Amino acid sequence: VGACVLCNSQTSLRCGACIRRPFLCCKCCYDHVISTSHKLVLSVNPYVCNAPGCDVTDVTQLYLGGMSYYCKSHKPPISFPLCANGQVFGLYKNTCVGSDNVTDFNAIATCDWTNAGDYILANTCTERLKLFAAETLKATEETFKLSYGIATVREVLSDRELHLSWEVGKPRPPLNRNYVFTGYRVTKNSKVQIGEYTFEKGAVVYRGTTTYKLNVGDYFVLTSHTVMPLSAPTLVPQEHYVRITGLYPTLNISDEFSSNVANYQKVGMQKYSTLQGPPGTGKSHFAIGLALYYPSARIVYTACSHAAVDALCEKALKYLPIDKCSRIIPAVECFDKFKVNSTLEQYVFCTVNALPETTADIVVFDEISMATNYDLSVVNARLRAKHYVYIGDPAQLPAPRTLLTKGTLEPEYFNSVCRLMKTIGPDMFLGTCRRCPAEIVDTVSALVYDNKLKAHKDKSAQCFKMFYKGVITHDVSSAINRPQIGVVREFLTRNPAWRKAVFISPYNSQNAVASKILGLPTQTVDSSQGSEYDYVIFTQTTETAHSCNVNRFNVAITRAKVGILCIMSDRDLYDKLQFTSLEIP
Amino acid sequence: VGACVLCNSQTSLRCGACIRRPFLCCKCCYDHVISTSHKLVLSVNPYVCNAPGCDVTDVTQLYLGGMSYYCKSHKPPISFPLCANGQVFGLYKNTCVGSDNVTDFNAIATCDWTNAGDYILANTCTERLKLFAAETLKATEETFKLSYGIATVREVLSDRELHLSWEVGKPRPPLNRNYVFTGYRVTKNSKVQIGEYTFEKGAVVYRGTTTYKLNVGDYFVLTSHTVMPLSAPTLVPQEHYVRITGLYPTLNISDEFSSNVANYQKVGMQKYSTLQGPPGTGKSHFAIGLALYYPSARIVYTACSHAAVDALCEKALKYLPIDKCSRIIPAVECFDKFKVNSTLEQYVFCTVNALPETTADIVVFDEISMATNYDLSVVNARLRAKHYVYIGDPAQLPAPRTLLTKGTLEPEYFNSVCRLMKTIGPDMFLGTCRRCPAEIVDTVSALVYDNKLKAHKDKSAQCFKMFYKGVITHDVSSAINRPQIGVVREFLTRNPAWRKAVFISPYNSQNAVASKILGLPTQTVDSSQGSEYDYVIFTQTTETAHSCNVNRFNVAITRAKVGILCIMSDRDLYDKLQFTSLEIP
Amino acid sequence: RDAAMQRKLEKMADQAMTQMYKQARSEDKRAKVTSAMQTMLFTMLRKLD
Amino acid sequence: LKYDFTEERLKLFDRYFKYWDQTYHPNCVNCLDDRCILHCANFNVLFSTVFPPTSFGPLVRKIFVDGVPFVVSTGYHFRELGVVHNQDVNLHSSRLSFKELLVYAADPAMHAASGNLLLDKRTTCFSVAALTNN
Ligand SMILES: [Zn+2]
Ligand SMILES: [Zn+2]
Ligand SMILES: [Zn+2]
Ligand SMILES: [Zn+2]
Ligand SMILES: [Zn+2]
Ligand SMILES: [Zn+2]
Ligand SMILES: [Zn+2]
Repeated sequence: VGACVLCNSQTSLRCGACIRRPFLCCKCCYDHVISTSHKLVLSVNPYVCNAPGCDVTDVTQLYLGGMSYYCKSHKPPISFPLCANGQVFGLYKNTCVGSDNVTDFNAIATCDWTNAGDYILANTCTERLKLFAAETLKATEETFKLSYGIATVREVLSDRELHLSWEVGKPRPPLNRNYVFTGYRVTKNSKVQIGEYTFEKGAVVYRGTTTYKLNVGDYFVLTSHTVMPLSAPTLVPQEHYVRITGLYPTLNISDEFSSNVANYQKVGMQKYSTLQGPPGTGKSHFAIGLALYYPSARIVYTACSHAAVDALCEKALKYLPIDKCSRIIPAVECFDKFKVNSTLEQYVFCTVNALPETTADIVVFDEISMATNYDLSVVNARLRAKHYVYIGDPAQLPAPRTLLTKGTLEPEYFNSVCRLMKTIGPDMFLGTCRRCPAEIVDTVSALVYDNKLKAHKDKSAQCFKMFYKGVITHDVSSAINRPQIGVVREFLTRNPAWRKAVFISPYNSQNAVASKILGLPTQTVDSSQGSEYDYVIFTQTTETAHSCNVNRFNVAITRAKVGILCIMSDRDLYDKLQFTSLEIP
Repeated sequence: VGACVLCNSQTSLRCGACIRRPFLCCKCCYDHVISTSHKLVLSVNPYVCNAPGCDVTDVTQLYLGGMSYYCKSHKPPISFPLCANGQVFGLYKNTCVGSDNVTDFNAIATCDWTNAGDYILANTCTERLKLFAAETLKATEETFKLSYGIATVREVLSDRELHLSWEVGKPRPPLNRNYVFTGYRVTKNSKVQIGEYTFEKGAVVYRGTTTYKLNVGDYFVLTSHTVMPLSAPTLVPQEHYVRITGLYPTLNISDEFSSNVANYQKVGMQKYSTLQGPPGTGKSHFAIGLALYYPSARIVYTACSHAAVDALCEKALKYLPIDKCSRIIPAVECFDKFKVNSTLEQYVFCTVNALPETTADIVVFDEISMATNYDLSVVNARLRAKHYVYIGDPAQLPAPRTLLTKGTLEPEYFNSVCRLMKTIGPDMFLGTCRRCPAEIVDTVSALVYDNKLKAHKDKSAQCFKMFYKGVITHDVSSAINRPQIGVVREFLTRNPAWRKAVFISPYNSQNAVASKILGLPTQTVDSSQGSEYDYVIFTQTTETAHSCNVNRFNVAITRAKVGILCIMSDRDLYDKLQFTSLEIP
Repeated sequence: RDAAMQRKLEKMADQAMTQMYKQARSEDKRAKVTSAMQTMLFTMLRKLD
Repeated sequence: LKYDFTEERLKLFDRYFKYWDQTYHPNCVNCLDDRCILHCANFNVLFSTVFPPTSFGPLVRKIFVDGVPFVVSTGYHFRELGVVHNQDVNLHSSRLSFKELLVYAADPAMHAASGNLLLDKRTTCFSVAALTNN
């Protein structure tokens, strides 16, 4: 019993056939039911004909006889049609405003999350409806994930390789770590405690976290959790102050933080401030700066994954005093150089999914791109931070949407903070790219960076591009470009110093074949962030929007800090790329 | 309260005057009551006039008088005809769809199970229809057997011979092994614990299982049981998969099951497979070879009788590891080489009457011809397997249908499994007739076997017929041929090497006359399956539909593996059989 | 009397239907408790003999 | 196992109350009316404090039903009324009705006879058994 989403007037009708069953304002509820397929409503008691052996769930046919709700052929002579006056009977009917236009909510609730237009509707709408849309999409994808078949292993071939069967009548999820499985060990009583695994083609290859011995009969599932109703907004109201609020300015400065402090007063000058963080510009070092720029500030290190907070933890063991740090991990192996489960600490390092409800002097949100509107507002629910920092970039990798099928969702429409970053602009900017040379920074700057990123040291002339055609062959969850696999070895033979470079791949199963041919390590484009290598190579494989659209390639090209190899099979970015083109062997 | 047989809608009306009282829905039961003589229906309460001293039982003559059902002369001033609006009173009146065609169920319900047309209806009607038909048939048969007289032993002659007096007012059952008696030892308190018996003319000769000493006052009856309602259909839905599901293929082969494995691939790949097994082609080996094919997979060895299950147990001792076998017998002497009452066993051997409700990988249902649709569906009721195998043949012996008076039941309509393998055909076949010589195989191949069962070794020329006439003077339940009894001994007089041939007879009482004159053992045509002998002699006796059915005789001719003697009074089949006819003394 | 008495026959039929529904549910509950009690007896006797 | 104590009570009555000229029935099931039941329960109260308290209570018996042995109460042994025997007991029963199931699921015999022993030192009341493990 709460207030309805659109009207915020108190009500007690809950949309039954709707996904998350939102609180429905009475006449507003009538609008929702008449304009959608959601014909079921539940009050403190449900609105279903209580006469035994009935089926009807649509509210309109339900009439009120005495203390119960009745369809037409079930009533006593005395009735009171609930579906009357265009206003379904419900609590607080007169303290009701309704909504003139509900069709936006109607399409949000009737949404299967198929096209990019669904995310456009979710992002373009206001606070409450965007939160509802985020919760519905999360619950709906979580529902489909368990709708796929079970990953049973019936034979044990060798180490890191298994023979797996699948449930009949339900499909098979993809062959990458994009959806990590979670099997439990089946005994005579029940199934318990195997762990989280990733399966890829090998015969299959399982990539477990810890050491394990998997026998026959052990089957793995895509475990689901219960998405809970979010409360706080994604962004707290903006307010520009007149002085440094709540913090005492630093006495002495560090030259490595000279470019940091210049942008730091405006961080504490206002409630929340946005960032323009290019890859390898010291954003983690930027986040560390606030601790040295304010020793008494209680800052909290947050990101989408523990491996991303690990980057903040990576720069914490050096500059941050270990006596004041705490890493929070729920009861997966990661950094634990700090003390665990310590809420009452100065430096707090945790993932957005596990930090308890506290208050923060100033928050640092690492990697805001992959954190959607769900976890955008999750942090504000846990902490009413006195200051807010958004470390990340809309021009950086978002979370992979398993439900988005047609249309490519715009970089600005990832969430609220990334949306304003393309309209009012970012409040900060770090103008030095601490890894990439002139050959990479200059090219990526002219792509989506508004030519705002400038070269650091030199043009190493070690980044090369190639023109080619190729013929693609695809499988269940991959696609391998054979001519590029022929080319990659052909290119590396005539210079033995090129064998120290790692191979990057959009579809990691393509490199799995390449790893058999050459043996160079593997990289996933979607998760290549945080990790960088001096020598690294790439094959474009496909020119589709999945792989080589302008922004999802920007992470892979920026992996190298001296020189990179990538054979453009496309021509959309090959013309724009300011690399060196050589002869095709 | 359940779902009605025709419409599957939940109902509370059971046809009281009907044999088994099936569930019937409102309009459905109304159609049954207005289209049959069944004018008693039982709801949660019986539909009779509850006023004292009343006998009205018809549904249409009773009206709702207060909290009871009253007739025209018993009603209060207020009243309501429960037989109104073309729908009898009963629960879920609104949720009742009725049946467009109800004449089939009316015919099956008012059926007296007298002629062949009743069995045609039973086979041609749908799943629940034929299940109810089988239940009604068994119930009627078991009630009819008890309707016969009591077999009172009043004086004791000698061993294996008695004098039997019978109850007055009801007839006497036949004198063969088709109907099994069960006597009880009468004491001052009650009667109990004599055993199962079979009687034949002597003076009467009694056939007991265990050692016993019968005295005066002990009587025997055709004891019946309580037939439980059935749940599962006769056969599971067909599903042809892609590969052998859930089964691990064999490593190395055995030569005698080489041809058996070729038919095992599809069986392990498809749900259920009907078997066209002519007598003694290796069908028992075929079920055994599956265990050799799949040792890990558990197999259920089930037939209509333990003597037929013995054939599976006959080959289990030599081929199957006994430590993994089990024979299930309830609290009759049979094979007990295994451990009794061991449910969780790798190999389970049992009969349709005692198999517990479990699950298994593949079933072997030996002798599918003998069992009806009753026991056909009972196996799916006990055990739902991943694969199914049905050992037997429609070209074999059906059950002895005692109420079948007019017409002979066709091979197809014996049960559900017997129907489809002359419409879609069998899925595997064994052409290796391991016993019968070239004389018998080619004869029975061109009869019902489509010239598909081929000769094994040679034309032994040891099988003979004789173009004879025969003379029959009959008795209550048999017939004897004096000329043919005089022919066989005369034919044996001067060719004494034929004196090791077991005499066969369709009427087993006829050979009892021969066994007195000659002494050679007896063969029951209806029970000659499973047993076989090198030398066997046979008199055709009668050309009526009881004896010279082309397929009911087909088991007797296949008994011999080297040679047979048959004296043919019949001509319909003698013109076809390619044996040697010799002179008539 | 062609649209008034018939408006009491409906109420009588409905109340009879509800009463027999309730009686059927009572019988079903009886069946479940019978099964539960018999199985509890048969499972607790096996520990003592 | 000895539970009768019918001769001992008469011996005690003959030793201490020899000249109490009113019939004393050791078991009250032989009494003529209510007042005699009072007059004999009064004496049984005194004479039952000498015999051990582990012999009082139900007098169970192993009964075969559907080929299975049960343990069901077939009588009682009070301190104030002597021995009372059941009149309608049917060993070798075939099947149990609902009344039989009720009267067999409420008797403590089947419950206690299949539970672990219990020695409770918190109380002075005579403990019997434990149905559970904790
Ligand atoms: Zn809704
Ligand atoms: Zn509203
Ligand atoms: Zn209703
Ligand atoms: Zn009927
Ligand atoms: Zn029906
Ligand atoms: Zn009457
Ligand atoms: Zn007395």
